[PDB]
Amino acid sequence: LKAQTKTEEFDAIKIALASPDMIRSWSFGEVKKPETINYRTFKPERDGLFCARIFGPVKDYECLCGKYKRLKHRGVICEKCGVEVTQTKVRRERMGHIELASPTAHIWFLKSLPSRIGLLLDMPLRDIERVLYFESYVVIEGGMTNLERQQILTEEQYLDALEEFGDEFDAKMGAEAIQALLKSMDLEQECEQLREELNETNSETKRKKLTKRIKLLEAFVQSGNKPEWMILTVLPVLPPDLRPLVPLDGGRFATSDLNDLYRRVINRNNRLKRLLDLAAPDIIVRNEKRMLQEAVDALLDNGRRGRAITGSNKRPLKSLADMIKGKQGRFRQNLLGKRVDYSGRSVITVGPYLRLHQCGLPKKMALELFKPFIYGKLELRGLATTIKAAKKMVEREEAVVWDILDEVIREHPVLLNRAPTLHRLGIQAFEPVLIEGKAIQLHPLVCAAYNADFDGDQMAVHVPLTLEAQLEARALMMSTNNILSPANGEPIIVPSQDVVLGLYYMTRDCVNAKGEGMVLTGPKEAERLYRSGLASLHARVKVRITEYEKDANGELVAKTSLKDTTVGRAILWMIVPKGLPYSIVNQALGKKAISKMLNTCYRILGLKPTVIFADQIMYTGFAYAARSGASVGIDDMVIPEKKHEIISEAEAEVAEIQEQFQSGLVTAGERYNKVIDIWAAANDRVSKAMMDNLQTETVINRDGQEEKQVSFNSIYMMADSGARGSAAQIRQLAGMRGLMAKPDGSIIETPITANFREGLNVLQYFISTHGARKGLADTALKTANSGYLTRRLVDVAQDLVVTEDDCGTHEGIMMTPVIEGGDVKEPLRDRVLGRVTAEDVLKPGTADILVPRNTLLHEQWCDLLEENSVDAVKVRSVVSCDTDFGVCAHCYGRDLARGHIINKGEAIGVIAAQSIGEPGTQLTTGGLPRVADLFEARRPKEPAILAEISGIVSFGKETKGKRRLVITPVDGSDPYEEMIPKWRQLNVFEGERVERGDVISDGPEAPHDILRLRGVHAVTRYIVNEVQDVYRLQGVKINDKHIEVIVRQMLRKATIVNAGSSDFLEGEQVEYSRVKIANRELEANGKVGATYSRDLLGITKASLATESFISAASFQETTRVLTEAAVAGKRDELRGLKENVIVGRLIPAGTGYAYHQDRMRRRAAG
Amino acid sequence: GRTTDPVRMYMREMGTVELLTREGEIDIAKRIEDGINQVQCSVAEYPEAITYLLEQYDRVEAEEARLSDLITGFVDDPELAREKFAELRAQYVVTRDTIKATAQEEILKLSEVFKQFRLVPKQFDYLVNSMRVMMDRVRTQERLIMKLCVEQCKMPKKNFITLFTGNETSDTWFNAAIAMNKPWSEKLHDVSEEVHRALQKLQQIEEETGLTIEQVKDINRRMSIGEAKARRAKKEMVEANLRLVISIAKKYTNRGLQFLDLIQEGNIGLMKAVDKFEYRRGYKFSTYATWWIRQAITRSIADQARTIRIPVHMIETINKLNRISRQMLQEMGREPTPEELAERMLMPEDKIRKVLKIAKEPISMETPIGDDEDSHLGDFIEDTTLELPLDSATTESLRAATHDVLAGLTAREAKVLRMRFGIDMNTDYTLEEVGKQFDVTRERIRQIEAKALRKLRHPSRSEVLRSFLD
Ligand SMILES: [Mg+2]
Ligand SMILES: [Zn+2]
Ligand SMILES: [Zn+2]
Repeated sequence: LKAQTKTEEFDAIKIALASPDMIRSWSFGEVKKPETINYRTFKPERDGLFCARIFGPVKDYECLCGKYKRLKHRGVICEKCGVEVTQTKVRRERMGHIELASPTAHIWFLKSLPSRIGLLLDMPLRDIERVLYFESYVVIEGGMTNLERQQILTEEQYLDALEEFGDEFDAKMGAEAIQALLKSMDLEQECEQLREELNETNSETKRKKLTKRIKLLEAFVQSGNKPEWMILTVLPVLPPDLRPLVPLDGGRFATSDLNDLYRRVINRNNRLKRLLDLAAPDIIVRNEKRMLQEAVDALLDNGRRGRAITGSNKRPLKSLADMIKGKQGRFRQNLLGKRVDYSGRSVITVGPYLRLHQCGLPKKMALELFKPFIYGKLELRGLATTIKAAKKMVEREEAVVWDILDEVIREHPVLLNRAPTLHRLGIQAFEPVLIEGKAIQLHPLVCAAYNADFDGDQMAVHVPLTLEAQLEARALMMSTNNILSPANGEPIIVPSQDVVLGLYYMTRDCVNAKGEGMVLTGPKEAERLYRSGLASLHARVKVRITEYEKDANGELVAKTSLKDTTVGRAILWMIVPKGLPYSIVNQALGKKAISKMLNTCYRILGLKPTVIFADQIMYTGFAYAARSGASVGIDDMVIPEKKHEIISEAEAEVAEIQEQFQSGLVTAGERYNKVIDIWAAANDRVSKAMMDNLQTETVINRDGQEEKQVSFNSIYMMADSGARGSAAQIRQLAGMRGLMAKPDGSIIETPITANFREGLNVLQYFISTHGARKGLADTALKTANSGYLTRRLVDVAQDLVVTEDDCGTHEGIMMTPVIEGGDVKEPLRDRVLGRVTAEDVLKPGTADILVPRNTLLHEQWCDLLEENSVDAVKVRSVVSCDTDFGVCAHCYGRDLARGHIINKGEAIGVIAAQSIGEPGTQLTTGGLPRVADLFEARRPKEPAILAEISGIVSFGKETKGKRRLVITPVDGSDPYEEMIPKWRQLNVFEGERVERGDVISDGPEAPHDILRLRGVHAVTRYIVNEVQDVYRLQGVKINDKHIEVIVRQMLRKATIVNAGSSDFLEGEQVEYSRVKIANRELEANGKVGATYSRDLLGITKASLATESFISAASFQETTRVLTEAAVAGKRDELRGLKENVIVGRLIPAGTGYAYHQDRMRRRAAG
Repeated sequence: GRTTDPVRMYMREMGTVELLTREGEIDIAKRIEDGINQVQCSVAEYPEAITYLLEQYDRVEAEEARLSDLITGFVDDPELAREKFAELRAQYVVTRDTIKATAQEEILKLSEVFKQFRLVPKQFDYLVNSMRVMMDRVRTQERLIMKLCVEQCKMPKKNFITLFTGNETSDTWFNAAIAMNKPWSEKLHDVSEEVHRALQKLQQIEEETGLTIEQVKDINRRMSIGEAKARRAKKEMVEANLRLVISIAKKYTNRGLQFLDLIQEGNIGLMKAVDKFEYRRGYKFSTYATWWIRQAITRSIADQARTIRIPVHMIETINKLNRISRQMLQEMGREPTPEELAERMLMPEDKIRKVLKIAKEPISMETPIGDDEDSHLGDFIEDTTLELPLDSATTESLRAATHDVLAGLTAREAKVLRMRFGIDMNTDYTLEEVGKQFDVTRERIRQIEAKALRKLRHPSRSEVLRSFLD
């Protein structure tokens, strides 16, 4: 078969240096003139930056001169002025060139930090630049006389040496010099010689640089790049429409800055050719060559020399490098964003009538958005003759079009998105419901996922177009299909505020109320008792209920009974579906309980019942909260009667200690601590006064004189239910508020005695103001820090995707309850839930396997483990996965919005990064910066040091700035000796044995140490436990999984120790390496297999290494990446997410995982 | 040492050169005269340089050229030219027949008359080029004959130059020197077919050019030396005078061209000034060079300093328009009306507006607009040349509609209507063409077409198409 020549669907991409002949291959003509357009007739001046002949026709299928105007003549080259008449679009495509007079350095390869021309020649940068500027002479191929090959000479020196040796010696200067150097260079010979020199001399200094350079050279040879190409003989010109002259209003013109630059280049070039033909003196033509160099540099990348300025405008002109780089840090237009058709946005409102699967979409918006569908559906049914008439109709908004819109809307989902998109739930698919209004209506239960208030936040709509997009939106991005946070299995659909105040008010009980003590047949006549005004919503009552238990085999058992409950609970029970026990609704129904109701319902009945359940819960919560008549008055906030007395006594203490400071019994600072302590104690007392009084003070009589229960006061119910408010804010309302602190952080010893229910005076308010402003500032800052962090995270993860099914390794980490210092800061059940078992586990007695090797532990399995006393389970993790270049689903876990095991092909790196990132706004060394420090693996300020090796140790030498520690292993050799500065107080016992990784001092320790001296499981455990300490201290739920995948990405690279295939000390992929030593253990060499050492790379560091260069050019410094890749002739195969996002094809994950896989196997095959 | 910023590595590099004394200028200029006159005389000593000029004047009076393309004039009109050329031809026709010892005295005078002619620079260049190219022709045979002996047949060059000098044509060296019984002598036989045959163009040189291989070297060698002296001296002068160029170019700074560009153009101007200067007129070289440098600078600025190139007169016009503004601005109290300076200017006066427009430089497309954000002017320029999809769909539908409707008419009427217009076909066809195709011709078609239109005119047919016209 003939493979192909012309257009196919391409794979990979290649980048390298460009030959002059190559640059010519692209060029369809040489632009010889600085002229742009004719100045009256605006036609392009022929062979100029804007040209019809070289580039293309000005208007569609029309010759410039005007002779051939017909769409027939096409491949015709006009005789008058040759222009092939073709679409004007080809003026957006065709390149050009300029043949420079003198050679020119390409500023990218001269000024890139590791100067390419420089280190290829082993020639220092400043020397090379000194040569290019004609500031000195440099030797080339010196032969055998007096002189080194790379040696530089001055005027007089060159003269003398020339007088001595006429021939068999050579020296040039300028660009031609460097080009001659590069051309003369033989890489292979240098290779041989350097291998030898590497071998002969033993010094670290010598062979380090030696090996680095030889590797560099041989890489450059293998590239296919010849050094000469770093010096430009020919300069390509960019297509005109990519740097347009296009006219504006007022007859004014506007053009790209590349025109000024290209113009300058052409000018000085032609003038140089002229100066050559005029036989000018050296001092002139040299100046001209230099100026040409500067012009070219300014064109390519401006700012590495002089930063030339555009005509009449101070602001420096944008060069091609600046064209590529973009702005806003690193953003390549697939990054910062891209404008998109079929979209819209507006202010959002509530819409409680909605089912959770839908959203209100404004009429006009739907019309405009679905306009093309409407056009097609209108003439398909034949209501409109032609598409034109269809437009006329929808523009007239004729009566018949609304029905057609209702047709095209029905099964067609739409995507809704909010401004701060963090986790994947930031975008959710809904079924559109036509609404009269300009506002978008969004289901209340979703408001938590978007973090969307109703205070004027806006949402954007996007219309999924292709069939695949509709089905993706419906089966993936659909609201009902994500009920659970991907971070943790807990429901994100949890009722928010009004609803929970409703369910809370519903099931609650007062002491005495209408219908107290009576009995009812069932929930029906309970509700009937309530709605008729006979019985009160909350009263202690026995009613018969019928509950169910699915506890049979897949089967629902029925049981009936007389339960002691209230009227409200009885009414509410009507909603609860099937197999749930009445136990769940018989409580007070707080936010937590009202959430666990949903959770249990989902882990029992399945998805659909849970969906409709949540819906009904919302409806009833709203309705009954509305009926309840909850409100807030000024008298709802109750101040303690004892407040003033507490204030007075605590105010007596301060005058006590003040008297002592006057008499000098106590020091000023000690005094300060004392007074601050008494005032703090005061605040605690007032708070714990107002809390008792607010909470229990309802004193009410049933048939006797008195009884007291939890208060029915509004603000209390609100704070208690979890609807809104909290003990702190309520404390600020009634009790006194806090003690403030100056910006310094020195806490003021005269606290705010007054509260918000009372007035604050001038000073108090002024002092509160700082707290406010710093609050807004800090929060608004932590948003940015969160974003930056997530960014680093997806950058370090991204392409990690579930790929294989099961690697099948027994490997994994030991999962224990966290058990910190007190009782159980987090159980075992949460840590092991949804995680696969590495191996079978035991009862206290054995040959009884409860959980059999690798099995997803769901709620039932975890409860079965809980029945038994088992404290310990070994669990497979993403960090331990044997699979290379990805994670097997069997290792990951089940976690998702769905309880089933993770699908094959879902991209986990991204969702992990997101899951870690989203809560980051809620985090307060400790803190979010501590989190960053952890993920960056930064060695702390005052780190500890761990024993290098086990065995008895002792102290040696003296006081040089380090008092040396000598370790003595039992069997093995002693010589390990570390230099410990003695000015730091030690721990380690001079007479005792210390295990490797023991405490030889105090303070935090760098995870590099934990990785080396303790090992991979130990280091991953340290990272996960510390970061989880940070999050969990703030009340943030994040599964260990995501952190573990980030960790896996951190340790991706490692350094080799032994040899037999590749180089000694190289940092490299443990995927590559392990797949190589697994392959080397058999066949090949019988075993030559090398030993490596696992390395720890920070997230920002590990992100640096990416196979794909297109990917790297996105988030890294673009200018460097492009060069560094171009010299190696690096070939990007795509294969990742970011790269395929940039190039604009299907993501090698998700739905596209079926595509890229089917193509991946076709590649490197028959 | 080097701050870069090439203005500096220039400023310092030229600043080494010392300023010329008033006498040094005349020394150098005298050197110039020496060199040039050497090449001129070397031109006068070439026979072909004469004969060519003669043939060219034979072509001039034959109307195959013009008197301006040969001479710039002599020292000193067509009659005078005719008689001067007559004089030249006379000295040539004497010197030619006198070749029979005494002839030299005339061959000298033959040069003199030939020197009376001031040649067009182009012609002179053609002559010089002819000479040096002829010397390429000599060097070809010299090196051929040398390599065929030394490199191929193994003969030492030391013995190779012995019978060479003074002859290098006749058979004295080739045929009489191979019998010498030297180690290299008998080896000369293998190549003898190649050396003797390429010796044809050699001796031929002494026929066309009219000089033995001896003289052909000496003359244009002397020429080469002269040119060398010339260029050497002139270069020296310019290198000495660069400071003037700089000092002048400092005036033209902000006109829209870079500093070094200015001083380079001015440098070129100084070079031209050296080339055209004559010290015999007593005019100081400084004030003479000034005009030239200023000329190159201004001319170049006018030409290349804009994105949109404008003619010189237009530029000057704009400038005058500026002057009028400057005077009348505070004079009129606000500014003169757009038509005010119009009458002040000589031309039609509405031109102001037109001119006033085209004068404006295009705004950088990268000009930032509000928020300081990535919003830049060029981001908001919308493509108006794109056709909207809303219309594209209708362009696609119109084809289906007119296709169905064209399925309506008789197969021949359909063909005639599809032919009279470009429907599904290349171009479109003249009605005569349609006639010659259909074999039923002329008025006939025009009738059928009409009735065809008539069939699609009244609605059953018309309801589908009428919906298209908006
Ligand atoms: Mg808000
Ligand atoms: Zn044409
Ligand atoms: Zn695995």
